Amino acid sequence: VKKISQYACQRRTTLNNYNQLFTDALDILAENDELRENEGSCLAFMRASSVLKSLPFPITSMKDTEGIPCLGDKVKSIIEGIIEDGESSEAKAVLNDERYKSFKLFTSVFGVGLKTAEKWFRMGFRTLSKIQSDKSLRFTQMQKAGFLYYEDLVSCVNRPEAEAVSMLVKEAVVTFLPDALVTMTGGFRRGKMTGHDVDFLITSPEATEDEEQQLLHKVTDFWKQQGLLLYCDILESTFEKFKQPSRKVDALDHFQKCFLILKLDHGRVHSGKGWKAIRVDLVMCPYDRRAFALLGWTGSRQFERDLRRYATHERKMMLDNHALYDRTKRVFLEAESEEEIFAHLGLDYIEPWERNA
DNA sequence: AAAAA
DNA sequence: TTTTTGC
DNA sequence: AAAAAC
Ligand SMILES: Nc1ccn([C@H]2CC[C@@H](COP(=O)(O)OP(=O)(O)OP(=O)(O)O)O2)c(=O)n1
Ligand SMILES: Nc1ccn([C@H]2CC[C@@H](COP(=O)(O)OP(=O)(O)OP(=O)(O)O)O2)c(=O)n1
Ligand SMILES: [Mg+2]
Ligand SMILES: [Mg+2]
Ligand code: NA
Repeated sequence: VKKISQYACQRRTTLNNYNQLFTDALDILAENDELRENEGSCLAFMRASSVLKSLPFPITSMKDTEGIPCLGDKVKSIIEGIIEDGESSEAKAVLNDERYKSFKLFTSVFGVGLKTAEKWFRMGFRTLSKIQSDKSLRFTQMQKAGFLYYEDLVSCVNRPEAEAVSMLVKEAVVTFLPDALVTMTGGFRRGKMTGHDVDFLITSPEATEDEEQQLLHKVTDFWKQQGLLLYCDILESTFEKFKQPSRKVDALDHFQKCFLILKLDHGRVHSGKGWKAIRVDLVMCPYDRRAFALLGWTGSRQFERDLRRYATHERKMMLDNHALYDRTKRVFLEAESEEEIFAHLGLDYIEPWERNA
């Protein structure tokens, strides 16, 4: 009776996936299209996987797919094949493809993305040992850290580790800004038990322009003094309070942020070398943009993209990590909470643990 | 690859 | 049919 | 440079 929306921001997606046999296959097919730079086919498989993740029951026949959006003929053929013998011949062919295998392996290194992975593949590299020992290749500072702490970074961060990191971040931050509000964002805020990193949003209601700018520098210098800072890259803010919206933009938000690798001592974890390398991201935003930043950094990636797609196509609004603009009313819409952003968009509030699209 | 214009 | 798909 | 980092 209730029609499933094509938008992830109009669906409740918890971590209880009843269709993992279908979505694991669709995620592999999407990933292969991402590698082949086939953006359209990639996004169609990501949308199909996302909608099946929201279902409160497992698909057991083709009749069960009736009325479900984002499931076209190609996707229904994949579902039919999995119903047939419990396997996807299409996803199995991708898992055995040499280009696909190399891309997964090379991009598993921190500092290596799609372009460097494609370059190494076309050069004839197939293993990380052959890449690392090559005398002609030159590695970025990020890739050097990626190879040095590879085993720790490839093993994902669990909840006791994320909590131990949260304690470290909070206690370092409130030492320099006692009124600062520190929120863990990303997957762990959505209820995940694991993650590739631990993300935090930091904001302060009373800090000055200089205090706000200096906090990430003070906190990382403090960790450097303790020999806990394994990698650090601080990106200064390019945030402009009244910036013009534009629907053609690239990647990262304009807030001050830092991409870190921290040394997490085993003694700090309440669950070898005695420590684990952990990827940590810290974002500092101005107090009045805290709701937009929290919403953008909570994710999931599919939830964020459908929020923006819904704002554009259904409400003639422009949304990003800093603001919400109404093109008809010609006004920016302010918000003190995520709930107020959802209400401006005319969406029922979706809890963070329901944003696992 | 799917759905809207 | 052509356009859009977060950004 | 691009590419990487979300
Ligand atoms: N293409 C992307 C990548 C990230 N994000 C946002 C939403 C999630 C947040 C953090 O990025 P990740 O750390 O990659 O997300 P994750 O949800 O925390 O997943 P993981 O569990 O792997 O750390 O940034 C986004 O909107 N779009
Ligand atoms: N137009 C250009 C300029 C440079 N490069 C490539 C080849 C060398 C590589 C060097 O990056 P640098 O920033 O010059 O390297 P680095 O200074 O030696 O040190 P780091 O480890 O911090 O990256 O970039 C390129 O492809 N096209
Ligand atoms: Mg994360
Ligand atoms: Mg992150
Ligand atoms: Na990578």
